[PDB]
Amino acid sequence: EIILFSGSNHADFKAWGGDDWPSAFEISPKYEPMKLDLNKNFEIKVDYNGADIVLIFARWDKDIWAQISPYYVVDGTAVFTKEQIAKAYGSDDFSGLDYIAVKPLPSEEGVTVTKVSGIYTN
Ligand SMILES: OC[C@H]1O[C@@H](O)[C@H](O)[C@@H](O)[C@@H]1O[C@@H]1O[C@H](CO[C@H]2OC[C@@H](O)[C@H](O)[C@H]2O)[C@@H](O[C@@H]2O[C@H](CO[C@H]3OC[C@@H](O)[C@H](O)[C@H]3O)[C@@H](O[C@@H]3O[C@H](CO[C@H]4OC[C@@H](O)[C@H](O)[C@H]4O)[C@@H](O)[C@H](O)[C@H]3O)[C@H](O)[C@H]2O)[C@H](O)[C@H]1O
Repeated sequence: EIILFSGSNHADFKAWGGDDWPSAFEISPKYEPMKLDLNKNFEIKVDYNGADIVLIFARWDKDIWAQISPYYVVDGTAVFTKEQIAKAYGSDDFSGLDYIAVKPLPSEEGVTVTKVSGIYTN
């Protein structure tokens, strides 16, 4: 396991159509370091409470916005697989990738995220 975040980030988000869709967690891998190696086979797990969430990968210059629903949710932990991300992204090659974020879908009380990690698979 590789920990990308633990703590408690809250994000509020009532509706699309406004100016800001905020992240409960996000990183910009062109600038910020991360131990997670996207060329290996991986899963991303997020511990959370509240609104349903999506995982986003985005590349600003191909206009790519891969947006993924959890593979499953048990015990307040969401799981996202490489295979899912790839399918949404168009490809399993992530060179050029600009943006990874965990975002809530529209709701009244928002979402709280306590942990974000990645796991390597065989
Ligand atoms: O190159 C610009 C890029 O540079 C960065 O520096 C900047 O930080 C980025 O913000 C910016 O990219 C633009 O980001 C916004 C969202 O920005 C948020 O996330 C990134 C953060 O950096 C920033 O701080 C945040 O505020 C994008 O707009 C959002 O796009 C998504 C996804 O949809 C877009 O891409 C996929 C394509 O298929 C779509 O056609 C395209 O719009 C939207 O999410 C979708 O929302 C709809 C419902 O909303 C729609 O219907 C209702 C209407 O009122 C609303 O206006 C409509 O959009 C859902 O059905 C989908 O499920 C969901 O995916 C967001 O709504 C939209 O705000 C820019 O597109 C991106 O260029």
